[PDB]
This record gives sequence, C-alpha cells and structure tokens, in this order.
Amino acid sequence: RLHRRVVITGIGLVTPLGVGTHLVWDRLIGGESGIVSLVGEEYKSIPCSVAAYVPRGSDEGQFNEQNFVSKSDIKSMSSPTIMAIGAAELAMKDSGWHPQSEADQVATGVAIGMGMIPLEVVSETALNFQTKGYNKVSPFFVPKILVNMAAGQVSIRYKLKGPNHAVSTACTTGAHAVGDSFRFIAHGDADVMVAGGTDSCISPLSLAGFSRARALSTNSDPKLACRPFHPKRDGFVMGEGAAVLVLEEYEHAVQRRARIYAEVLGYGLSGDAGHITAPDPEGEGALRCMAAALKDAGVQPEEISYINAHATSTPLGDAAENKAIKHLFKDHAYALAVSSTKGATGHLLGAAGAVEAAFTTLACYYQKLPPTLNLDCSEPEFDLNYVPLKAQEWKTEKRFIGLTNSFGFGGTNATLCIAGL
Amino acid sequence: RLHRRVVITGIGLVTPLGVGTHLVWDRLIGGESGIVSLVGEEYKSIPCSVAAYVPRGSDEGQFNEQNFVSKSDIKSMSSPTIMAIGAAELAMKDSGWHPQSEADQVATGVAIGMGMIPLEVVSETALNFQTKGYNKVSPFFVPKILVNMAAGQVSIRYKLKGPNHAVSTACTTGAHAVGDSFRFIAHGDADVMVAGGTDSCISPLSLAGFSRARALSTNSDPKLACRPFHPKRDGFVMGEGAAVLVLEEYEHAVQRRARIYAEVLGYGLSGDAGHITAPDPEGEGALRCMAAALKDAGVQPEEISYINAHATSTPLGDAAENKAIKHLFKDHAYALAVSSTKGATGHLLGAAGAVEAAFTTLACYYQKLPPTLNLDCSEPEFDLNYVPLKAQEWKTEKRFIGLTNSFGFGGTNATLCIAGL
Amino acid sequence: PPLTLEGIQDRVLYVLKLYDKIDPEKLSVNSHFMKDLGLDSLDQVEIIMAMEDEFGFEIPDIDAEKLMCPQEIVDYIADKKD
Ligand SMILES: *[C@@H](CCCCCC)C(=O)NCCNC(=O)CCNC(=O)[C@H](O)C(C)(C)COP(*)(=O)O
Repeated sequence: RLHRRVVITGIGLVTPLGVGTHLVWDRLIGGESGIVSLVGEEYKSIPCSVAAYVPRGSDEGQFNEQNFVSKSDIKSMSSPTIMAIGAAELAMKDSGWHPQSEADQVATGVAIGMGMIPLEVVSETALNFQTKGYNKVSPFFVPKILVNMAAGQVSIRYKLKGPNHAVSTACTTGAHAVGDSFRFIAHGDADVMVAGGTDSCISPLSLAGFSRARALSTNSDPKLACRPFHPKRDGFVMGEGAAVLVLEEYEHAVQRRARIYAEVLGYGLSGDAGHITAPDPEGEGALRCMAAALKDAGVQPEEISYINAHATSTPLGDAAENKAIKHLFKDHAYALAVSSTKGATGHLLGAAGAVEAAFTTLACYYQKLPPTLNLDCSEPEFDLNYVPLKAQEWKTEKRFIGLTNSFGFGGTNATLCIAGL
Repeated sequence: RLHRRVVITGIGLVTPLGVGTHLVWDRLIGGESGIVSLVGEEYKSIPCSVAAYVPRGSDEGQFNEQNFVSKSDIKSMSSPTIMAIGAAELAMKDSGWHPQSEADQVATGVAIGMGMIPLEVVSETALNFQTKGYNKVSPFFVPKILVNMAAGQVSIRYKLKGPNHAVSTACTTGAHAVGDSFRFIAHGDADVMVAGGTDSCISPLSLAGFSRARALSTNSDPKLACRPFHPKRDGFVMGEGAAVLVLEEYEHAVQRRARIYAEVLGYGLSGDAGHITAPDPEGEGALRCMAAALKDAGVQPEEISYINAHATSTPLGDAAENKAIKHLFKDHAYALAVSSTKGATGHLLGAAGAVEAAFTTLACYYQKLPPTLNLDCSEPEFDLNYVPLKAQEWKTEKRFIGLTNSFGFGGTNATLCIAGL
Repeated sequence: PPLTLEGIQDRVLYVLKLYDKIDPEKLSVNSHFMKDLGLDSLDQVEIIMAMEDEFGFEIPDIDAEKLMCPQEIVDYIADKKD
C-alpha cells in the first residue's frame, strides 16, 4: 500500500561503559569493559562475584541522576525508571526532535520497557508492611513496580501522544521495543517512536536467584568472567543500563534535516519450543527468527556482513547461535563477522536488545565492528570471525547490512535487521 | 494482497465467574459476579475488604489445576502461569487447532503476558534468604517471576514455534497481546497466534499497595463494591484470572473449516501525556485511541454498535471514558450500547484486555450485550445506554462492530475493533 | 492546656513547608493541594503521613481523602481539642 522506510535519528546510552553516544561508542571500540568485582558484606556468600554498573558522578561519561530528574522524583521512582528517562532525554536531544505541535505529538509514540521488577523495592516495602503496618506503606510502591512507568514519564515530559507500548519480556524487551516500533511506523500508526529498554536489578537477592538458576559466571576475576564464544565460558555477567533509540519515517527525517544513523529493514520473531532452560541445540529457533527478519527486510543471507550476537558467555547458548549462523549463511558465514559486546557491557537484560541495536546501528554508521572481548583462542566448532579482542574495520563491496540477535528465556528469539543508508 | 483478514476461532477463559466458554458467557449475561469478601486474618489491616477469585474445585466451572498441569508442575509454577496454561489449553481445544505439522508449528505463535509479578513469592524468598542464607533460595525462583514463563510453557506444550511475544504492559497487557497478534498475522509473520493474558496478584501486599494508591474500593459490601458508571463508585475491585484467544488468518481458518466467532478489524494505541496519576478528564487519549482503531479498521464511528468499556468503577476514569465516547461518536453515541463487565469479573489487570476482548468477540457472535452490574441509579452526565442490570439483545441487520477499550497507568490507551462476520 | 489551634496550624504549615513538591511562597492555609499546589493524590497521601508523624495519631484513609487543604487538615487535628 504505502511503503514507509524507517530510520534511526537518535541514540541515548546509559551503560556500564558510561553515558553519551560518542563516549560509549569510542570506549566500546577501544576494548573497554564495565564488568567489575562485587564489594560489601551483602554480596558475600553469593557464588557470583562480578557485575557491571553504570558509573555515577559529575565527571564526563558518568550518569548523574540529578541532570535528568528532580529531587522529588529521585525519591519517588525506581532506578530503572530513572535510567530510562535519562537515556530518553539523551536520545531526543541526539535526534533534535522536540514536538511542540499537537500534530507532531500525536505522531510521536513511546515504546520503552523494563525486563524485571527491582526485587529490592518489593522486599523493603514488604518488610515495612510487616513491621510497621499499612499506614507506613508508601503510595509510590505500586508505581515503582510498574513496567510502563518509564514510558509514561517520558511521554509526559516530551509530550508524546502517539502509540504507547511498554513491554517487558525480560531478556528480549529491548529487541521487541525496537522491532515493534519499526512495525508501527511502517504501518502508519506513527511518524516517530521513542524506543528502548532499561534494567537495574543488581541486588543480593537478584544475583542469588540467577546464581541458583546456574545462569551466572562463577569466575572471581572481572577481567575474564564474561568471555563469549570462549572455551572457558561459565555463565553470563549481570549488567544494568538503559538504551533509547529514536525511530522515524525516512522522508519525515530527511525533510526536517535530521542526522540519520541507519535504516531498520527487518524484524523477526520465533519460538524454540524445545525447553524452558535450554536453547535448541541446533539453534533451529534462532535460525528461524534470523531468516524471518531477512524476509521482512527483502534481503538474502549473502547480503549480511555483520552480526551482533546474543552470546552471553554460556556453554549451550553461544554454541546454539553459532550453529544457526552457520546453517543460515552457509558458505557466506565465513565471509561475515560476528561479535558479542556482552564482554564490555555485561548482559543488560531488558536493555540488552536496545543497546545492541544501538551498537549495530553505529557499526553501520562508522563501518567499524566492536570486539568480542576475552577471546584469546577458539575451539574448532567456533571457526568464524568473531572480531576477537580488537575492533575491525567493516569492509564489503555491497551495502552495510547487519543483524542483531536477542534470545530469551522460554526460547523466545528476536532478530533486527539494520542497514547503512 | 500484503494485508490479510484475521479472525478469532477459539476462546478459553479462567475467570472469577468460572471456567469454560459457554459457562462464563451464560453466567455473565445472567448477571452473576465473582466478587466476594476477603477471608483472611492478614487482610484486617488494609481498607479493601473485597476481591474476585477464580473458583477452585472439581465441580463444573471451578478451576482444577490438575486437569491442566501435573502435581510436580504445580509446586514449581506460580498461580498466574498455571491459569494461563489452562486458559490456553481450553482456547486451543475450543479452536480445535492442534498443530502437528512442521509447517503448522512454525506458522503458529504465542502472545501471552502477565501484567504483574506475584509479590508474595518475592517476599517469601527474600525473607527466607536473609534469615536462612543463600542455600535456602529455590532454583525455581527466577523462572516464576519471569513474565514470559507462561508463554514458554504453552509454546512447548502445544508445539508453537512461530513468533513469541510476551508482553507485560500492566493493565493493557491482554489488549496488546491480541492487537500485536493481529498485526503479526496481518503482516504475514504467522498464520495463527495464541494470544492472551493472566494475572493473580491478590495478596495482602498487593492490596496494601493498591489501597495506598487509593485505587481500590473501600466498600465492604461485595455486591455493591464494583459499580461502573454509578454515582457512588469508589475504586476498582481486584480480580485474578486468565483469558486466551486463538487468532487466525481468514483463509487458513476457512480451509480447516473452523468455527469463526468474529473478525479482528483494527488496533489502536495512544498516550495521554497529561499525567501519570490521573486519566485526561476530557478523554483526549481514549478518543484518539478509539479513532486509531477505527482508522485501522476503515470503519466510520457510525458503524459501531457496542463498546466494552474499560470502566473500573473509578470516579475519574469512568467519567473520562464516557467523555471520549460522547465526543467521538457524537449523536451516534445515543444509538450505540456501552457496557462494563468489571462488576462481574473484577479488574483482572493484565488479563483484563484479553477477557474483555473475548467478551466482545462473543458479543458479536451472538448478538447479545452483557450487563453493567449495580447500575441502579444513573447521573445526567452518564446519559448513554450502558446496558444497565440486565443483558440486551442487539440484533441489527447491519454488520455488528464493537470496540473494546483498555486504559492503563501512565496514560497508555489501547482499543480493539472486533466485528461479527 | 493540651493544645492551641494556631500552634497546630504552625505545625501543619511546618510540615507542608518541609514537603519538597510544595512551593513555599505559593503555600497558603486555604491553598488546595491538587487545584493550586499542583499536587497529585499520591502526593496528598504522603502529606497526611507527615501529619500523622507530627501529631502522633493515625488518620484513617477515609478522613484523609477529605483533607484537600491545610486549613482543612488543621480542623481535623483540632477535633481532639475544642
Ligand atoms: C491498572 C491498575 C494500576 C493502578 C495503580 C495506580 C492507579 C491501571 O492502569 N489503572 C489506571 C487506569 N486508570 C483508571 O481507569 C483509574 C482512574 N483513576 C486513577 O488512576 C486513580 O484512581 C488515582 C487518580 C491515582 C486516584 O488517586 P487520587 O486519590 O485522584
């Protein structure tokens, strides 16, 4: 009917690498990581000893809550909410879109989700209730647990009256936010979508839960703990962060004289259906969502040159994705490059797919491929180019097209197809 | 040719009214309600004294975990997960879609979401951990609190390998589930989607938090507590339950010779942007949402005959939705019927949109409009036909089109346009 | 003598002036929290909790719903006295 192209005009990053689009990118290409050792008595007795935290402060690349939100706000709202607000402020500023018009406002929606409720706030309110009773319980408790509070807050501040779609899917949230936003724009429900994910669930209880699930890396050393594709990978490293992306219809962007990073071509979604804990050993579900994304994009596998892998430094997971890439791309798999950025940021949970979407986008804009960290050596099953250790220039005779993969609990798979102009 | 028709071929319901499609419908049209008085020692501190529970029993229309799930499964899974699997079972059975073919499995996706995590589980595990240490924490902890776990179990159990989309949007979850499923089928991503919502957050902690926010009814009388559009409405009544709907491409259902309840025409989504706490008193967002859904449908306001209101016996909310209906439909507002089913079921939170979608679908199949309960008395501001007290037949010769609305915290609005064939 | 009303009024004001969301110059005894101070329901619940600590008595939610102004709060506090 009407074919609307969708592009990215704005990036907002609040990450374990720091804050700001240039800064976080420069650091990621440089081979930096945010993974650090846990400190304090609370954490003792917990099998994981490492996590990845957004640096807080006034210094450049440090997240300062006070710049983004008011004193009253800080007390009222959860840490994931505040990060999303900040990421969103930065993205809109990056976009230079500030809708003043009613027409512009109705044209602009939000799609920002949160993977997990912060367990600490539950526990603190629950104890307060038992100890001190109902009168004591704060009214803001329920808003603190709600997923869409982030989206609501951004919506009010930037006056965004278009489609609102907060989505929590745990590990895949950010991927669904971008993909669903793309679909909405492409359908004509909006000209502009503010999209992303946030997570800030690093806590004794949360880490306990994940450790007991056998998800987490047991390694004491923050430098080595997260090692995607590596032989010694023992589990993922929990991270915290938000990423926000402004998606826009192409002509809308072009005409307002916006800076365009990249074009969203394709979204794909699939289910494994084998098992809740365990990835499909052959990666048949990952294959299917990648291929669904390509079909959406109108692109053949041979056209893809980079993949931002969802590898999270787990034995079964990293293997599955690798099989699927090999089967999908056949001989061209040895032509492409695959990297996992999880060594730098940790697993950002809800935010993971948004930040990796932002990274894939930037890869397209700069023709530069972020490293897989800690990949010193590689087993024969892992024979592809994983951009080990050092960043690589992205070279191809055709157009720059990449995939970013987000796989989640229960066998939910998501893939985005992002291209250079 | 790129856009296809989408129809609903199956419903399954686990509600405070009971379980099963015929049963829940007959009881709804009959004017039965699940709302009851809370019966606990732990409830005494809190002002709310009422709630709606799914009936548990071997007797007909009473939920029995065993028929749906194994005893071992029972211990591992949370209550909302269990209700969703049962609802999903019943829905697929009602649809008669049981894909075995590889083609059929890939063609069939899941969109089932849980609006709120059950706070009690978190509180239990947290306290356990602090008193008795790390070793105490269950491995099964984290999986119970993940939102997509319900969806993953369905996917594995019924072999659904297509698009997986678990959405937690708090109150609009079920609405997003059906809408997004429709878009995905229409887009060509899936021939069939199993879509719906679940919530079971009835507990001291949840009611405490809701009451602190002043959302809940303080009325002690269970029969009168939930009274949409009534003058003395004092807040919503919490419900629990799950609803699942099988949506399917028109030609696909026709070929399998399936019984088709209704056609999904349109999906609409908007944001208020005015405030987090309160709905826009003008209903600007609700109107824009409704209008979005009609535009998606390619239907004019005059063609609408029924609206399932998202009214939750809230003073500001019921007023706002009313205002939106009146502004959108103008003089046709007096020719249509509006009803809220929340007096029967309570507010099912994440499941609300899906159960309401099911009720709207059934309303189209028959031409029969469920009552708004407790509407003994009506103010001049509420001058519409709200199908007070008793059900009304609506057998127009012209095509039966309804809207069902879902409004959520932070000003998220969702609307579905559903039509009889 | 238990209490003086003007004194309970200074206390109510003192609590209100401590709440961050209220703006001091705008604060007046007859100022309505939602209508003029721009506060929301949730903000008012916090105000009553502050009043609860200050005067050392629990206020039931029903009565708290009613108190939409400082002067109104004062009158409810005074109810214990003449
Ligand atoms: C689902 C339930 C979450 C409730 C948490 C806090 C409201 C949901 O999204 N509900 C909100 C949809 N809104 C309505 O239909 C209700 C309208 N009124 C309200 O939102 C609340 O009752 C307040 C306005 C917060 C009442 O507080 P103040 O005492 O005005």
